[PDB]
Amino acid sequence: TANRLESVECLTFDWISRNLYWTDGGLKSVTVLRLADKSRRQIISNLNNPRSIVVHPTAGYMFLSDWFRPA
Amino acid sequence: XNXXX
Repeated sequence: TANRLESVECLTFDWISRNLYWTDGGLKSVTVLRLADKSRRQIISNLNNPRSIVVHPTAGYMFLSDWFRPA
Repeated sequence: XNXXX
């Protein structure tokens, strides 16, 4: 991917579903994309200073950290 | 600060 990125501070991969997730510090969002076809959506939209993301494919959860003052 | 740049 190279369309609409502003600061890609972290990546992670849901290997079972073949999805790549990333956090953008300038759009202030989490995007997900699939590798079989280049489908993408901003799944989380209004963060402040989001950084790490991690995904647990079996448990179905994803975790990400925002370091703004009410961190 | 905690800025990546």
